[PDB]
Amino acid sequence: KETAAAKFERQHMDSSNYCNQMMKSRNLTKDRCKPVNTFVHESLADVQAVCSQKNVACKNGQTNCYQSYSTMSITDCRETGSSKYPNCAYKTTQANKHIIVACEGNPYVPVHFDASV
Repeated sequence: KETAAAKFERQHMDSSNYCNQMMKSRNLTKDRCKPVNTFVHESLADVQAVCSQKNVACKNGQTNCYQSYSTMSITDCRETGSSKYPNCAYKTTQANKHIIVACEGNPYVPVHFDASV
């Protein structure tokens, strides 16, 4: 099956409409309407480099989270009120914020998007 890192790229990388395209193309409206999702509009290498940046606590209490030194452009997709499966409707939203990701493996790469700050 896909690796967790591969899953992170599919669900979160991308180098109130835009979302509808993306939540679909990335297979996040497949079995459910995935309620919220952040896509990061920066380079793969940029986002991978965050694994060597500011070490911070993960929301689940694990210690393998990292926060980006620079702000990063990202899109938050949230699911509107009338949106129901399988016509998942999304509110595109745009920010420039630090991202936080959990990293694992050798090589040490992102495997979960934790938060943006």
